[PDB]
Amino acid sequence: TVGAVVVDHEGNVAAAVSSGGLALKHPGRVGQAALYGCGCWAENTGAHNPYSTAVSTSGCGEHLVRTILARECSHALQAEDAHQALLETMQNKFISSPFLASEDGVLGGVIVLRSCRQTLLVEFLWSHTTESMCVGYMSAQDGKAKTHISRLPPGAVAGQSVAIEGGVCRLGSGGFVLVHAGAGYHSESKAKEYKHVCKRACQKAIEKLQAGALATDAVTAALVELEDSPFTNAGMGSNLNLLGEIECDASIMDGKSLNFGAVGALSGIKNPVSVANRLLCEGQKIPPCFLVGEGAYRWAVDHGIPSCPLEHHHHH
Amino acid sequence: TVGAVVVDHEGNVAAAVSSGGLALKHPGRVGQAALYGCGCWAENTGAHNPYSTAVSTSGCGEHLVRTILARECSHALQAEDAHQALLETMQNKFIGVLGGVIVLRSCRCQTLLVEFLWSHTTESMCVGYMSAQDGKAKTHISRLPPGAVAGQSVAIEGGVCRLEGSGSGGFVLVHAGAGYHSESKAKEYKHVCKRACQKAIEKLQAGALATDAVTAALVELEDSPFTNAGMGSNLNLLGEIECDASIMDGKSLNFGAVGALSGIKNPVSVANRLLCEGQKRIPPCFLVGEGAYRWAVDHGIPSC
Ligand SMILES: [Cl-]
Ligand SMILES: [Cl-]
Ligand SMILES: [Cl-]
Ligand SMILES: [Cl-]
Ligand code: NA
Ligand code: NA
Repeated sequence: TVGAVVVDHEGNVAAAVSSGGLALKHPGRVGQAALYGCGCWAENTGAHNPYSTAVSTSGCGEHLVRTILARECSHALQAEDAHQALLETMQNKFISSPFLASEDGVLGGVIVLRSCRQTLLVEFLWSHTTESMCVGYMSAQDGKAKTHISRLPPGAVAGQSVAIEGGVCRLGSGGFVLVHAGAGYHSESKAKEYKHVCKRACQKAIEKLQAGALATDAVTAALVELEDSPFTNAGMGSNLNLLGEIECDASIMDGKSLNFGAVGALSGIKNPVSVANRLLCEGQKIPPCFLVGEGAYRWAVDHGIPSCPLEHHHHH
Repeated sequence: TVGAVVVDHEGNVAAAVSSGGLALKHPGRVGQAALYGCGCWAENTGAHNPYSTAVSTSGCGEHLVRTILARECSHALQAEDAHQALLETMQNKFIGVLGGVIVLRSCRCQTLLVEFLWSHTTESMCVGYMSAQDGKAKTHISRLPPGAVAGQSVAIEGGVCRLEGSGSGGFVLVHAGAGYHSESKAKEYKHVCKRACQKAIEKLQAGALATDAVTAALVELEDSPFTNAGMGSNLNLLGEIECDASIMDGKSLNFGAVGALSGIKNPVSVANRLLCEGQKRIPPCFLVGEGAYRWAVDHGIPSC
């Protein structure tokens, strides 16, 4: 699973998530990366909301769904202390959720940012209960993406302990991006590989922002790079399902409009996040926000999103 | 859309929802009746939840901004005044957007105090309800007041039911749709709600789980050609039926759901079967499309 969160120079936030789901899953199984409130969340400051907040999740899909973690994190981040709010959410609303009390271990990760105001104060954090999680972050002013394999400390137990880190950033046409390329066990073997795709994904988002793009288009450009890595379980290289076929989940949310787009069980499209973003975009102009399976493919093709008919399945 | 909520004689709750979705929708469009937290919710009392609560919602395709409706109603119903809490929630969310909800919350006092409500901003909503003690299902057509504008006002009514003895009883509240008022189809909506409640109670009285009872209710509601669910669902853009359904169990908190399901007579039966198998890698809780069809047939669920 891959994800990204973006804030532009005005405090407009966006979030997206893309995944290939569980290996050998039954055909048509849709997971967290497609589900409203679960895979990602983005919400600009407003009446109640003193902060703009963006969240993207990773790890065990079912664990993330049952606790609606992305939205839960965004609501907790309206509290004054962001570090403490996220840590308590991960401990109490995730690991200790009654919705997961049957589970022997709760496995998940999250990336967040929140901003508030002509200076923009961005706080960004990542937290995970998996052994590790690869992140990358970049601001348009620092102009050099930083990547980091966050690991659980010695003595921690994967699925029972929480790791959490983060930082702060004061920001024209700039902005800030944080991405992740998977939360689970890691191998030092392809650790530089995850770090490299995270760096490139940050650079693409930053370049989009520096060209005047909307937050949603910049977060989508980040996820396109993350998907395209043959090493990530999203887009190309997604785990194969029980029938040895590709079925992708992806979604995106805009903090300003609160509009949402999502695809589930999608095969034959190179970049699932692009269909999610096109659904969100076309929906701003009763438009659909969530398409699955055969109809999602046909809708993507009809809108000129690059396809792979040889990778598309349509069983009877 | 059709939905039902149930509480068994022990205070266990369940909820389910089933819909054909939006007429002429693009193929593969999945709506709220399939989405966790959105179409239905069921949660027994717990360390923060003083009431066992169950919620089923009905929408007219216009899904709401920053809204996970069934779960949000369940959380709001932890306040002391349930009527005010549902009213505030409907107002702060819908008021315009068209939709409706049925809810119940129970608590142990051994006796069970069950409060049940329905609320809509559509012109009308048909509901039915029944306790195992009384033995006669009651059906009713809820209307906006004279002079109200759909999407600019909220109707809300409900009742209170006391169950006791802890035999094999319970309570069920169903709805057959929130939408435009049809004087002509009113009798048919009331009759299917009647049959749905009776099936739900028959299950409870046989000792069944609350999820089996709420499934039996929705099977009846689905089968009516008048409901936009199962048989008679709105046809999509290509002239085909694609169904969404889900179900939640308040005791285990488990969940099952299908979206864009074609070719299966009773979608809620697949959602319930996904939940039941989950009770035993975590099994899938949400299947869509052809994979959902194949899974249903592979599990002996009748196709049409
Ligand atoms: Cl599976
Ligand atoms: Cl990955
Ligand atoms: Cl549509
Ligand atoms: Cl209906
Ligand atoms: Na990939
Ligand atoms: Na029907």
